[PDB]
Amino acid sequence: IINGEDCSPHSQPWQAALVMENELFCSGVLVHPQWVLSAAHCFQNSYTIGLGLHSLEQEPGSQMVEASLSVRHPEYNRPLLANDLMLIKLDESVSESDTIRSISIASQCPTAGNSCLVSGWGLLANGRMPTVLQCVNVSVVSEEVCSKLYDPLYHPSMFCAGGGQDQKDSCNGDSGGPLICNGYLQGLVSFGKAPCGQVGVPGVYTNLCKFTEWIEKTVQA
Ligand code: NI
Ligand code: NI
Repeated sequence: IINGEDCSPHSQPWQAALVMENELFCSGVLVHPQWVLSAAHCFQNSYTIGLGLHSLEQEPGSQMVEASLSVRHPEYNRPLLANDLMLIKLDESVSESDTIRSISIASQCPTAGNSCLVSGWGLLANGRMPTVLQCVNVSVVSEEVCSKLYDPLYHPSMFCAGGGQDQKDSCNGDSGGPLICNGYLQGLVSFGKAPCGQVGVPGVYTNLCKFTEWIEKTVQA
């Protein structure tokens, strides 16, 4: 996370850490006690998912869960970089707590100007990993602007957020992480232009308002 602050501990109880070989590579979002929503490009053959966390590895009530089952969106990367979402089925349901809670997905598609929140353990402005979960606010960008600077990769499965002079943005490690608007999960950290935090270049997020029916059906199967 670029230019953010240490999260107030367990303020984001839906944050799911995706680790392999004792190393974080992506994040995810708890949308159901046995289901984690993430970016399709965070796909792995098996998952080690950390819940109720703030530091990594340390915190009680925290759970480390196995996951051998995930479902990328059938149209992921068709066209290029589009439909970047997947669902992970936990081996065991999680018992929700105060530090582990689910969030619902926004029905309404994103609104230009809305100040939203994105969280993760991604790189900082200094280029080094944090020890504490990072939060930061970015504002949704109008479609015309989002469509024109990301031509020809712009797709309706995408919406832009951030790109302000405050240089607040998500980066490597934040992938698959949540974009919370108005208490609802509005998007997933998908991609941007390198480097992170460029003025005038908003981050691109998975437009979850377009997959509510796909997500539901996948969970019911
Ligand atoms: Ni704590
Ligand atoms: Ni990524």
